[PDB]
Amino acid sequence: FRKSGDRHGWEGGVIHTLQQAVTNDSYTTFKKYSEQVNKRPPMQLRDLLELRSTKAPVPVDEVESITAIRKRFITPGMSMGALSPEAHGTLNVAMNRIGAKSDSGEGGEDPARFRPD
Amino acid sequence: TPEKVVNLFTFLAEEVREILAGLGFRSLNEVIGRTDLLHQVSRGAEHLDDLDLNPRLAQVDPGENARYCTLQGRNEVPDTLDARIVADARPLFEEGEKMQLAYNARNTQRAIGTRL
Repeated sequence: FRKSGDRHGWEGGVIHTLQQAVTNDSYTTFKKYSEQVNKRPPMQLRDLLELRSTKAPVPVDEVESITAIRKRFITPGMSMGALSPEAHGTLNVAMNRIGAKSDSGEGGEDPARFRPD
Repeated sequence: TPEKVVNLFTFLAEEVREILAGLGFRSLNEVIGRTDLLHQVSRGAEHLDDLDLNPRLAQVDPGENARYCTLQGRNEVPDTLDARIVADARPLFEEGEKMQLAYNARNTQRAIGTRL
C-alpha cells in the first residue's frame, strides 16, 4: 500500500479498529468496524449485489441462538512450518472452546498434544 | 442398639397382620379408604357428650379410579433451557475440557443452570 496507489482490503484504520473491538470486547466498536468496511466503493463481485426481502421483520430474540450459528464457523488450515507453535496452539485451543472445528493443515502435528490439558 | 428398633417394627407389623387376618382381608390395599368398616360407640349414658364423628365417616364415592396412588415415578415437569446446555457442553462431560456458551434468556425460563 501507498497513499498514491490503489485501494486495498485490509488497511490501517480497519485493522486498528478491529483489534480494538476484539481486545476491549465491546460490540459497538465491532459495528463501527463493519460500518467502515461496508462503505468503500465496490472492490469485489459481492459488493454489487443487494439484499431485498418481501416479508415483515421479526424481533431479535426469535432467531437462532449464537451457539448453533457459531458451530457453523471453522478455521482454515495453517501449517506449523509457517506459523509459530504458540499461534497454532492458540487457534487450536480457541476453536475447541466454543464447540467449533479447527484445522491443522499440512506439516503434521505434535503427538504430545493428543491429550486434554 | 439397632436390633431394638428392628424388633419394635417387626412386632408392630405382626400386630397389623393379625388384625387384618381377623377382619377378613389379605392386604392393606384392600382396606385403604373403606371408611364404612368403622362405627361410633358411646362412652355410656352417664357422660352425655353429643360428639358425632359422622363428618369423618362420610364416604365420597371415587368413580373410575382407585382409592390410592396408581402411578410409578414422580410427576414430571416441563423442561427449561438447561437441556440445550447439556446437549451442547458434552465435551465437558466426556472429554473433560473448558467450554463457553452464549444464549438468549427470557423471563419465561426458570432455574437456569441447575441441571448442569
